[PDB]
Amino acid sequence: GNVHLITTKERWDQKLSEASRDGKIVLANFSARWCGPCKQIAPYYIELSENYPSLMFLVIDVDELSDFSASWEIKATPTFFFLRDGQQVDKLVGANKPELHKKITAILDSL
Repeated sequence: GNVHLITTKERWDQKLSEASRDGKIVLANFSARWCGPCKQIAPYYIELSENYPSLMFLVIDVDELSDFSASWEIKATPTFFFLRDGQQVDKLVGANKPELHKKITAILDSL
């Protein structure tokens, strides 16, 4: 059960601490419940999370964390950030399955 749903600024702040603790890169999926391209990739994202234990997979519910989201300047859903210690290593706007998988692949070998 490797995708964590973030609903609170405290739970975000906790999970980022854990990943830092363990030298994991955080994949954050800023997405929405009633969002069609977000539903489209949601099972793929769970499947990815099973296959890549050295990434911490988060989903950020943008309807719930609306202020935190404006702060990350979310302009479309889903939006993905790869974060190391909070610094963006990469970013993907949209449910693009191939592209997401390629970014995970690239961040994994090298960083």
